[PDB]
Amino acid sequence: INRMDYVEINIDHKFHRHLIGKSGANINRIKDQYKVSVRIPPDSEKSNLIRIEGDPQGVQQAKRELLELAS
Repeated sequence: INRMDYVEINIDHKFHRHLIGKSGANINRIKDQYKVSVRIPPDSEKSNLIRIEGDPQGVQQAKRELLELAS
């Protein structure tokens, strides 16, 4: 019960690098701000897809927040 909720955002453009910033930082901003687990998967070819997983609404909030703001 409770487990951990996850979701993948269909990304493509240079979102990862932009998000991770220098060497990955934003991933922590949300992971802490939204108490979620946002991770940027490297090595891409055709399409991109970030992995987001948390528990409370935070995971779904940060998820949609990225797909929209993608800050």
